[PDB]
Amino acid sequence: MIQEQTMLNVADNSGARRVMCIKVLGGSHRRYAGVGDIIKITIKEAIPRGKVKKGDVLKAVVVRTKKGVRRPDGSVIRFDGNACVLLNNNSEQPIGTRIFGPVTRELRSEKFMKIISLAPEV
Amino acid sequence: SNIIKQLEQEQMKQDVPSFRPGDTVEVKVWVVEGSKKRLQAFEGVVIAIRNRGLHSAFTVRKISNGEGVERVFQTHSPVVDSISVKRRGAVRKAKLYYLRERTGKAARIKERLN
Amino acid sequence: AVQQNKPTRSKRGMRRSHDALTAVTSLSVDKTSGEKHLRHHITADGYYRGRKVIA
Amino acid sequence: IGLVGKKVGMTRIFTEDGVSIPVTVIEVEANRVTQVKDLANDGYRAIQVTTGAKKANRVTKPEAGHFAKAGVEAGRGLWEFRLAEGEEFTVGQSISVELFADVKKVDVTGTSKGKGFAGTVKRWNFRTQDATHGNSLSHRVPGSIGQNQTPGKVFKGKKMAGQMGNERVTVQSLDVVRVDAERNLLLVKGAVPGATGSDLIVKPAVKA
Amino acid sequence: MRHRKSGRQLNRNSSHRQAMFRNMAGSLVRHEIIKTTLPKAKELRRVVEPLITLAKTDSVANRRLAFARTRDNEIVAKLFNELGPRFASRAGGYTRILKCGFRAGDNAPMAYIELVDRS
RNA sequence: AGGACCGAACCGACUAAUGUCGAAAAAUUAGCGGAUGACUUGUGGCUGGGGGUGAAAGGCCAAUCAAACCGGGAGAUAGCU
RNA sequence: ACACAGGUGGUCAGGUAGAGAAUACCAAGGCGCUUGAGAGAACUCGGGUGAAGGAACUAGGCAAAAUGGUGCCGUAACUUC
RNA sequence: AAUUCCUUGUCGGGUAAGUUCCGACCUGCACGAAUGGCGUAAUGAUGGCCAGGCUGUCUCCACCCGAGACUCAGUGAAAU
RNA sequence: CGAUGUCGGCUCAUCACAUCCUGGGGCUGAAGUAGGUCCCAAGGGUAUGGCUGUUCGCCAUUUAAAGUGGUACGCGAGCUGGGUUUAGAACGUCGUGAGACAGUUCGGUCCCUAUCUGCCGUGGGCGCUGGAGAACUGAGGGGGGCUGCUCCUAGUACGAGAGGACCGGAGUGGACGCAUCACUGGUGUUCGGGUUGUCAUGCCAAUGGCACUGCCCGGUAGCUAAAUGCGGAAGAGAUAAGUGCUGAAAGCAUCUAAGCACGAAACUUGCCCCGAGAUGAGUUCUCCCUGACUCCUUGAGAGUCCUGAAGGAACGUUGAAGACGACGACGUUGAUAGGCCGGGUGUGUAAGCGCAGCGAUGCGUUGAGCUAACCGGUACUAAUGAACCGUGAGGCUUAACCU
Ligand SMILES: [Mg+2]
Ligand SMILES: [Mg+2]
Ligand SMILES: [Mg+2]
Ligand SMILES: [Mg+2]
Ligand SMILES: [Mg+2]
Ligand SMILES: [Mg+2]
Ligand SMILES: [Mg+2]
Ligand SMILES: [Mg+2]
Ligand SMILES: [Mg+2]
Ligand SMILES: [Mg+2]
Ligand SMILES: [Mg+2]
Ligand SMILES: [Mg+2]
Ligand SMILES: [Mg+2]
Ligand SMILES: [Mg+2]
Ligand SMILES: [Mg+2]
Ligand SMILES: [Mg+2]
Ligand SMILES: [Mg+2]
Ligand SMILES: [Mg+2]
Ligand SMILES: [Mg+2]
Ligand SMILES: [Mg+2]
Ligand SMILES: [Mg+2]
Ligand SMILES: [Mg+2]
Ligand SMILES: [Mg+2]
Ligand SMILES: [Mg+2]
Ligand SMILES: [Mg+2]
Ligand SMILES: [Mg+2]
Ligand SMILES: [Mg+2]
Ligand SMILES: [Mg+2]
Ligand SMILES: [Mg+2]
Ligand SMILES: [Mg+2]
Ligand SMILES: [Mg+2]
Ligand SMILES: [Mg+2]
Ligand SMILES: [Mg+2]
Ligand SMILES: [Mg+2]
Ligand SMILES: [Mg+2]
Ligand SMILES: [Mg+2]
Ligand SMILES: [Mg+2]
Ligand SMILES: [Mg+2]
Ligand SMILES: [Mg+2]
Ligand SMILES: [Mg+2]
Ligand SMILES: [Mg+2]
Ligand SMILES: [Mg+2]
Ligand SMILES: [Mg+2]
Ligand SMILES: [Mg+2]
Ligand SMILES: [Mg+2]
Ligand SMILES: [Mg+2]
Ligand SMILES: [Mg+2]
Ligand SMILES: [Mg+2]
Ligand SMILES: [Mg+2]
Ligand SMILES: [Mg+2]
Ligand SMILES: [Mg+2]
Ligand SMILES: [Mg+2]
Ligand SMILES: [Mg+2]
Ligand SMILES: [Mg+2]
Ligand SMILES: [Mg+2]
Ligand SMILES: [Mg+2]
Ligand SMILES: [Mg+2]
Ligand SMILES: [Mg+2]
Ligand SMILES: [Mg+2]
Ligand SMILES: [Mg+2]
Ligand SMILES: [Mg+2]
Ligand SMILES: [Mg+2]
Ligand SMILES: [Mg+2]
Ligand SMILES: [Mg+2]
Ligand SMILES: [Mg+2]
Ligand SMILES: [Mg+2]
Ligand SMILES: [Mg+2]
Ligand SMILES: [Mg+2]
Ligand SMILES: [Mg+2]
Ligand SMILES: [Mg+2]
Ligand SMILES: [Mg+2]
Ligand SMILES: [Mg+2]
Ligand SMILES: [Mg+2]
Ligand SMILES: [Mg+2]
Ligand SMILES: [Mg+2]
Ligand SMILES: [Mg+2]
Ligand SMILES: [Mg+2]
Ligand SMILES: [Mg+2]
Ligand SMILES: [Mg+2]
Ligand SMILES: [Mg+2]
Ligand SMILES: [Mg+2]
Ligand SMILES: [Mg+2]
Ligand SMILES: [Mg+2]
Ligand SMILES: [Mg+2]
Ligand SMILES: [Mg+2]
Ligand SMILES: [Mg+2]
Ligand SMILES: [Mg+2]
Ligand SMILES: [Mg+2]
Ligand SMILES: [Mg+2]
Ligand SMILES: [Mg+2]
Ligand SMILES: [Mg+2]
Ligand SMILES: [Mg+2]
Ligand SMILES: [Mg+2]
Ligand SMILES: [Mg+2]
Ligand SMILES: [Mg+2]
Ligand SMILES: [Mg+2]
Ligand SMILES: [Mg+2]
Ligand SMILES: [Mg+2]
Ligand SMILES: [Mg+2]
Ligand SMILES: [Mg+2]
Ligand SMILES: [Mg+2]
Ligand SMILES: [Mg+2]
Ligand SMILES: [Mg+2]
Ligand SMILES: [Mg+2]
Ligand SMILES: [Mg+2]
Ligand SMILES: [Mg+2]
Ligand SMILES: [Mg+2]
Ligand SMILES: [Mg+2]
Ligand SMILES: [Mg+2]
Ligand SMILES: [Mg+2]
Ligand SMILES: [Mg+2]
Ligand SMILES: [Mg+2]
Ligand SMILES: [Mg+2]
Ligand SMILES: [Mg+2]
Ligand SMILES: [Mg+2]
Ligand SMILES: [Mg+2]
Ligand SMILES: [Mg+2]
Ligand SMILES: [Mg+2]
Ligand SMILES: [Mg+2]
Ligand SMILES: [Mg+2]
Ligand SMILES: [Mg+2]
Ligand SMILES: [Mg+2]
Ligand SMILES: [Mg+2]
Ligand SMILES: [Mg+2]
Ligand SMILES: [Mg+2]
Ligand SMILES: [Mg+2]
Ligand SMILES: [Mg+2]
Ligand SMILES: [Mg+2]
Ligand SMILES: [Mg+2]
Ligand SMILES: [Mg+2]
Ligand SMILES: [Mg+2]
Ligand SMILES: [Mg+2]
Ligand SMILES: [Mg+2]
Ligand SMILES: [Mg+2]
Ligand SMILES: [Mg+2]
Ligand SMILES: [Mg+2]
Ligand SMILES: [Mg+2]
Ligand SMILES: [Mg+2]
Ligand SMILES: [Mg+2]
Ligand SMILES: [Mg+2]
Ligand SMILES: [Mg+2]
Ligand SMILES: [Mg+2]
Ligand SMILES: [Mg+2]
Ligand SMILES: [Mg+2]
Ligand SMILES: [Mg+2]
Ligand SMILES: [Mg+2]
Ligand SMILES: [Mg+2]
Ligand SMILES: [Mg+2]
Ligand SMILES: [Mg+2]
Ligand SMILES: [Mg+2]
Ligand SMILES: [Mg+2]
Ligand SMILES: [Mg+2]
Ligand SMILES: [Mg+2]
Ligand SMILES: [Mg+2]
Ligand SMILES: [Mg+2]
Ligand SMILES: [Mg+2]
Ligand SMILES: [Mg+2]
Ligand SMILES: [Mg+2]
Ligand SMILES: [Mg+2]
Ligand SMILES: [Mg+2]
Ligand SMILES: [Mg+2]
Ligand SMILES: [Mg+2]
Ligand SMILES: [Mg+2]
Ligand SMILES: [Mg+2]
Ligand SMILES: [Mg+2]
Ligand SMILES: [Mg+2]
Ligand SMILES: [Mg+2]
Ligand SMILES: [Mg+2]
Ligand SMILES: [Mg+2]
Ligand SMILES: [Mg+2]
Ligand SMILES: [Mg+2]
Ligand SMILES: [Mg+2]
Ligand SMILES: [Mg+2]
Ligand SMILES: [Mg+2]
Ligand SMILES: [Mg+2]
Ligand SMILES: [Mg+2]
Ligand SMILES: [Mg+2]
Ligand SMILES: [Mg+2]
Ligand SMILES: [Mg+2]
Ligand SMILES: [Mg+2]
Ligand SMILES: [Mg+2]
Ligand SMILES: [Mg+2]
Ligand SMILES: [Mg+2]
Ligand SMILES: [Mg+2]
Ligand SMILES: [Mg+2]
Ligand SMILES: [Mg+2]
Ligand SMILES: [Mg+2]
Ligand SMILES: [Mg+2]
Ligand SMILES: [Mg+2]
Ligand SMILES: [Mg+2]
Ligand SMILES: [Mg+2]
Ligand SMILES: [Mg+2]
Ligand SMILES: [Mg+2]
Ligand SMILES: [Mg+2]
Ligand SMILES: [Mg+2]
Ligand SMILES: [Mg+2]
Ligand SMILES: [Mg+2]
Ligand SMILES: [Mg+2]
Ligand SMILES: [Mg+2]
Ligand SMILES: [Mg+2]
Ligand SMILES: [Mg+2]
Ligand SMILES: [Mg+2]
Ligand SMILES: [Mg+2]
Ligand SMILES: [Mg+2]
Ligand SMILES: [Mg+2]
Ligand SMILES: [Mg+2]
Ligand SMILES: [Mg+2]
Ligand SMILES: [Mg+2]
Ligand SMILES: [Mg+2]
Ligand SMILES: [Mg+2]
Ligand SMILES: [Mg+2]
Ligand SMILES: [Mg+2]
Ligand SMILES: [Mg+2]
Ligand SMILES: [Mg+2]
Ligand SMILES: [Mg+2]
Ligand SMILES: [Mg+2]
Ligand SMILES: [Mg+2]
Ligand SMILES: [Mg+2]
Ligand SMILES: [Mg+2]
Ligand SMILES: [Mg+2]
Ligand SMILES: [Mg+2]
Ligand SMILES: [Mg+2]
Ligand SMILES: [Mg+2]
Ligand SMILES: [Mg+2]
Ligand SMILES: [Mg+2]
Ligand SMILES: [Mg+2]
Ligand SMILES: [Mg+2]
Ligand SMILES: [Mg+2]
Ligand SMILES: [Mg+2]
Ligand SMILES: [Mg+2]
Ligand SMILES: [Mg+2]
Ligand SMILES: [Mg+2]
Ligand SMILES: [Mg+2]
Ligand SMILES: [Mg+2]
Ligand SMILES: [Mg+2]
Ligand SMILES: [Mg+2]
Ligand SMILES: [Mg+2]
Repeated sequence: MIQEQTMLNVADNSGARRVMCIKVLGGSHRRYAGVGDIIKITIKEAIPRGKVKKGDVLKAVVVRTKKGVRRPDGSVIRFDGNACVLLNNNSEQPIGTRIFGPVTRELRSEKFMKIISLAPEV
Repeated sequence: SNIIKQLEQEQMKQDVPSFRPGDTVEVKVWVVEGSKKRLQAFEGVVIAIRNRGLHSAFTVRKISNGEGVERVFQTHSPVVDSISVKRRGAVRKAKLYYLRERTGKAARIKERLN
Repeated sequence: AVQQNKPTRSKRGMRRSHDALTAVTSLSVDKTSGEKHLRHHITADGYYRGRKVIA
Repeated sequence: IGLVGKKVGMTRIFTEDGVSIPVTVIEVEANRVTQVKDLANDGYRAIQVTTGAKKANRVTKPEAGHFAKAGVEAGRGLWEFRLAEGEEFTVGQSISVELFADVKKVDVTGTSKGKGFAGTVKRWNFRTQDATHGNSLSHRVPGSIGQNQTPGKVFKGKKMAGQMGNERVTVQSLDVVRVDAERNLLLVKGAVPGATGSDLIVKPAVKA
Repeated sequence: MRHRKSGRQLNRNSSHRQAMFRNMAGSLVRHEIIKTTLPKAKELRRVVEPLITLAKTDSVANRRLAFARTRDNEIVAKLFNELGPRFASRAGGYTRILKCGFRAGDNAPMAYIELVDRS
């Protein structure tokens, strides 16, 4: 359950260490993102050698959440940290070459088929 | 009521293996890649068990690559293929939510062996 | 708060119409002793349904 | 037409592909017809039904005679359904749950659960005023209820605190799952109004 | 709204309400008959009648539980020795309510509560 | 050693809520400042109204203060209501 | 002005834990506060808990939450040393 | 600038975005040297701003525990 | 002026149309896409943040859109008090000075238990013309009306190319509403456990008290949202703007003067709720009362012995109903509540004793004990025989009329 002012750890290796959600996209008065929704990001902490510098506004996808993801069967998949993968605003597609940690099945929405191939689990 | 209890008792799979909380369980799970039908593994420590008959469930915690994962399985679902037990923990609590705050050496648990 | 100008005898009456409390009109009779009391309550002497309850 | 039936909790049906569809268990006993109203007498075409069973005492003479007219047993309560021109039924006929075997979706009507004297926060989804930052004795109150001199008045249909629930409500187009003929049940997807034991007027979906 | 709930608050906090039943349950067993307010009498049934069941099986753990409740070794002695075997054949319903009008000083609906024996 | 430090008694009165025909004509509840000194307090003195006193706010001088209170001039005066 | 949750100087200072006249529970001794009985709506007051987020609230982190003890290790710019 | 009117001056820092803040520029409407000027450590229930931690402050309210409110008996006001 | 509380914000709104989006159209310097303007259209919708007291404004990022206004520049007996207008103090400035300045700067009590109108709920009375219990009908009133993007049509029409549809259809979102608690969770001072201090039951052990539930860990039912179902519709009637057909007046022409069609989220229905106090008080169904007498100003008069029905109320046990009334279930020809029994659940291996240990403790009996509101049973306790109100065949005038 991600929203404005939610800080996120970054799953991919684009450069950013910690980011912050400045907006949830895809509708007016939209409260939350999660599961595999697009959000707008600002970079609050970045490594020196990364592709993206600090204080840069760009898009992202929420890959992991603490509140979790509900299945069709009634089961739920939670995690121990809110996490996202950074994207290239207009182009979309992931910036980083590789993704650390697991990512859920509900991310399988084509456009993100690049993201699932790189991820190690699920 | 009897009308509900009759509807619950027919659906329940009558061969669930007994496991306690603190058991290192390996759940097999049916997953679907569009047309395919695979059996995923999910090995991890059982943190909580909810018994409500048909509505029963249990939380499996797995410290996978990177960060921890926590999966609630609906025991009587047809997605759950099988629930094998690897180890049995010598814990004396029903719910093991304190293991969320621990990691690595602190998070490990004593073995039952009785 | 505060009335703009005073109500009447009439209004005051009209409000009190419902304040009138009703009577019982439903007194029991004890089988043995023949004493009057409320329904499902014990008698003054100490009876209930033709049997001695309390001295 | 429609049938009357008591709510008997909720369960979930696990479909073989995976999905655990949440279902309401409605027991729908032999709904038996007490009166057939028609255009000659009544000015409209309809059937009055009954179900369950009262004890031989709690039913009064006026009601018990009404049942002797038809010949049926004194079922608890009475309900009516409007006929859709083509269909025609007889007095003392016993309608069963098999009427819902063909249909896909159903409107379930019932009596919603009584919440009592509810506030504007709960009843009308009003936003509570600032919990602190100076606030004095007005956290969950409605606030303003009108303008000033102009209306010199509160408008009718103003959202205010009052009786919430315990009202007849209709959840429309609930998808039927299973029609247990033998046990006399009607499993519908989702949740229907009222608590376990409350009466549910089920009928086919008007929004087709 | 309190749907499906149980236990009367009786205009008291929890620790008080649990104590005043511990006293009154102790008093009922000693004297075998009590005058109290109709709801207090009704809610005394929920406390006392479980002590009489516990008192049927005389042993140790049950004595220690029945002492953990009540907190008077006298009442635990009147249970088990007397009221345990005396209510052996009877399956529940050890106590009886009898309404006895109203309280003079405040018009509270009074009610006698007693054990079903007094012989 | 200290107009030193933390912190009860004691002295204060920064914030908030409650109270606002109050429990109270200034308080209560939770935090708050000083707490061996320019400290605080008991008992008795002294200073009197254009006067006192004032680490100075026109503060305080018996719930009254940019001139107290009580009696008197006195039924002041009022082109005002 | 009241049988008014205020104000009022000195003296006596038991046990256990504690640095302690703090605090907790007790002793001696004293009291349960002069309307009660029900019910268990909104709403107000005083509190407790809270999924995910974590100042996005607001004039302002107001208010809550949080930190907190003892011993030891360690502790920067600046400095009137 | 507790002083700046035009004014949210212009540039820089911080922020995704800063009429506030911090650093600088002088075009000081109308600073300025004991009605003191400029500095400066320490101190402050002081004014302004930022960060961490923490939180029902909020997104967005939910339940629970007491005291009233509500009903019954007794006593019984007030402003207008 | 013997007081009409002045900015801004919050909460709550409501109307206007001079429409910001969505809907329908004309022209276009309209190839398509996208516009430009204009016409009809007020059904529904219409940001979150940074700065500042701000309204406004600029800026960042969304959105289909981020409409302009009225409503005491809506709303302080609803909240706040940042601003502006008390007393303190300071800066600049003006004044010899007291002081002064929409110049600035720091600090600075926001009272009221609701009589009436109004509004949201909820009852008692009487009425509706014998009484009673049910089930409807519907006059009338209210609710609801948001919309993205993805794919399909189709890379089709259109276009040198790049680009790229209308018209239909399907899917899945957001927001909003209704319901519910099966799931995921929250809560859970009435369930279980650990454990700090101290006091108690003589003491050990084992309990309990108090410490904010002492502090915590879990958690049944219930209530619940972040959880899971469902909803806005297709359909029709009459139209707005507009497009037409035939066709004069006016040999023609021209959408109209006769006649005949289309035409939008608007309007009337359709969907949901309330609803015969709809005094115009409707219908259907069933049930119950079929006894005497006197009395006078012989009247729908007033009486008297008897009878008391259907039914209701009262009382009791009560409820997933409820402030109180009310509403629903049950009252021994009985599962209404409590208990009791058996589960289920929850906690997590009670107590005693036994053993290993120097001791703490560890096992063993033992997934034990204890288990609130859960479920299924069970008359063991309490729901009493009765009383009580409610009556005695129901006006007049006609008309259709059966013997
Ligand atoms: Mg930047
Ligand atoms: Mg979702
Ligand atoms: Mg939990
Ligand atoms: Mg007047
Ligand atoms: Mg009255
Ligand atoms: Mg009878
Ligand atoms: Mg009845
Ligand atoms: Mg009924
Ligand atoms: Mg209810
Ligand atoms: Mg709400
Ligand atoms: Mg809701
Ligand atoms: Mg709000
Ligand atoms: Mg205030
Ligand atoms: Mg107020
Ligand atoms: Mg408050
Ligand atoms: Mg106040
Ligand atoms: Mg108020
Ligand atoms: Mg008030
Ligand atoms: Mg007007
Ligand atoms: Mg008027
Ligand atoms: Mg659908
Ligand atoms: Mg109950
Ligand atoms: Mg309660
Ligand atoms: Mg009380
Ligand atoms: Mg306690
Ligand atoms: Mg006695
Ligand atoms: Mg007595
Ligand atoms: Mg108990
Ligand atoms: Mg028990
Ligand atoms: Mg037993
Ligand atoms: Mg000194
Ligand atoms: Mg000092
Ligand atoms: Mg100091
Ligand atoms: Mg100090
Ligand atoms: Mg003290
Ligand atoms: Mg004080
Ligand atoms: Mg003060
Ligand atoms: Mg204080
Ligand atoms: Mg202090
Ligand atoms: Mg200090
Ligand atoms: Mg001095
Ligand atoms: Mg002194
Ligand atoms: Mg003094
Ligand atoms: Mg002094
Ligand atoms: Mg003197
Ligand atoms: Mg003198
Ligand atoms: Mg003189
Ligand atoms: Mg002084
Ligand atoms: Mg002055
Ligand atoms: Mg005086
Ligand atoms: Mg003064
Ligand atoms: Mg003078
Ligand atoms: Mg003179
Ligand atoms: Mg005079
Ligand atoms: Mg007193
Ligand atoms: Mg003092
Ligand atoms: Mg003295
Ligand atoms: Mg001495
Ligand atoms: Mg000791
Ligand atoms: Mg001491
Ligand atoms: Mg003390
Ligand atoms: Mg002691
Ligand atoms: Mg004593
Ligand atoms: Mg009292
Ligand atoms: Mg309460
Ligand atoms: Mg609170
Ligand atoms: Mg509260
Ligand atoms: Mg808890
Ligand atoms: Mg929280
Ligand atoms: Mg959390
Ligand atoms: Mg943080
Ligand atoms: Mg912070
Ligand atoms: Mg902010
Ligand atoms: Mg911050
Ligand atoms: Mg600000
Ligand atoms: Mg602001
Ligand atoms: Mg604070
Ligand atoms: Mg605190
Ligand atoms: Mg520490
Ligand atoms: Mg430390
Ligand atoms: Mg220590
Ligand atoms: Mg050092
Ligand atoms: Mg540094
Ligand atoms: Mg240096
Ligand atoms: Mg410093
Ligand atoms: Mg020096
Ligand atoms: Mg300076
Ligand atoms: Mg200066
Ligand atoms: Mg400036
Ligand atoms: Mg920058
Ligand atoms: Mg700048
Ligand atoms: Mg700010
Ligand atoms: Mg500067
Ligand atoms: Mg000049
Ligand atoms: Mg100067
Ligand atoms: Mg000089
Ligand atoms: Mg000078
Ligand atoms: Mg100076
Ligand atoms: Mg200076
Ligand atoms: Mg300095
Ligand atoms: Mg100081
Ligand atoms: Mg400060
Ligand atoms: Mg500061
Ligand atoms: Mg910083
Ligand atoms: Mg930083
Ligand atoms: Mg308390
Ligand atoms: Mg009170
Ligand atoms: Mg009663
Ligand atoms: Mg009274
Ligand atoms: Mg008077
Ligand atoms: Mg006047
Ligand atoms: Mg305003
Ligand atoms: Mg705003
Ligand atoms: Mg608003
Ligand atoms: Mg128009
Ligand atoms: Mg215009
Ligand atoms: Mg067109
Ligand atoms: Mg409108
Ligand atoms: Mg209209
Ligand atoms: Mg319409
Ligand atoms: Mg805001
Ligand atoms: Mg900020
Ligand atoms: Mg300001
Ligand atoms: Mg405006
Ligand atoms: Mg404007
Ligand atoms: Mg202006
Ligand atoms: Mg604007
Ligand atoms: Mg703005
Ligand atoms: Mg923009
Ligand atoms: Mg933009
Ligand atoms: Mg954009
Ligand atoms: Mg756009
Ligand atoms: Mg636009
Ligand atoms: Mg105007
Ligand atoms: Mg205004
Ligand atoms: Mg206003
Ligand atoms: Mg007003
Ligand atoms: Mg202010
Ligand atoms: Mg001044
Ligand atoms: Mg001169
Ligand atoms: Mg001025
Ligand atoms: Mg000024
Ligand atoms: Mg200022
Ligand atoms: Mg100021
Ligand atoms: Mg201050
Ligand atoms: Mg202030
Ligand atoms: Mg203040
Ligand atoms: Mg204030
Ligand atoms: Mg106010
Ligand atoms: Mg009214
Ligand atoms: Mg209403
Ligand atoms: Mg009525
Ligand atoms: Mg009635
Ligand atoms: Mg009547
Ligand atoms: Mg008639
Ligand atoms: Mg008739
Ligand atoms: Mg009739
Ligand atoms: Mg009738
Ligand atoms: Mg109508
Ligand atoms: Mg309508
Ligand atoms: Mg409407
Ligand atoms: Mg759409
Ligand atoms: Mg394509
Ligand atoms: Mg092409
Ligand atoms: Mg395409
Ligand atoms: Mg078209
Ligand atoms: Mg179109
Ligand atoms: Mg279009
Ligand atoms: Mg279409
Ligand atoms: Mg709305
Ligand atoms: Mg919703
Ligand atoms: Mg359940
Ligand atoms: Mg217990
Ligand atoms: Mg212990
Ligand atoms: Mg002892
Ligand atoms: Mg004792
Ligand atoms: Mg001892
Ligand atoms: Mg012990
Ligand atoms: Mg032991
Ligand atoms: Mg304890
Ligand atoms: Mg004690
Ligand atoms: Mg104590
Ligand atoms: Mg305390
Ligand atoms: Mg702690
Ligand atoms: Mg928890
Ligand atoms: Mg739970
Ligand atoms: Mg759903
Ligand atoms: Mg249409
Ligand atoms: Mg049409
Ligand atoms: Mg038409
Ligand atoms: Mg022609
Ligand atoms: Mg639509
Ligand atoms: Mg339409
Ligand atoms: Mg459409
Ligand atoms: Mg209809
Ligand atoms: Mg209808
Ligand atoms: Mg209806
Ligand atoms: Mg309604
Ligand atoms: Mg209704
Ligand atoms: Mg009605
Ligand atoms: Mg009627
Ligand atoms: Mg008629
Ligand atoms: Mg006669
Ligand atoms: Mg006559
Ligand atoms: Mg008569
Ligand atoms: Mg008679
Ligand atoms: Mg009678
Ligand atoms: Mg008869
Ligand atoms: Mg009867
Ligand atoms: Mg009868
Ligand atoms: Mg009747
Ligand atoms: Mg009851
Ligand atoms: Mg009543
Ligand atoms: Mg009734
Ligand atoms: Mg009966
Ligand atoms: Mg039962
Ligand atoms: Mg039976
Ligand atoms: Mg057993
Ligand atoms: Mg279990
Ligand atoms: Mg063990
Ligand atoms: Mg053991
Ligand atoms: Mg134990
Ligand atoms: Mg044992
Ligand atoms: Mg043990
Ligand atoms: Mg052995
Ligand atoms: Mg040994
Ligand atoms: Mg040794
Ligand atoms: Mg087991
Ligand atoms: Mg067990
Ligand atoms: Mg039990
Ligand atoms: Mg039972
Ligand atoms: Mg019985
Ligand atoms: Mg039987
Ligand atoms: Mg019997
Ligand atoms: Mg007669
Ligand atoms: Mg007849
Ligand atoms: Mg006749």
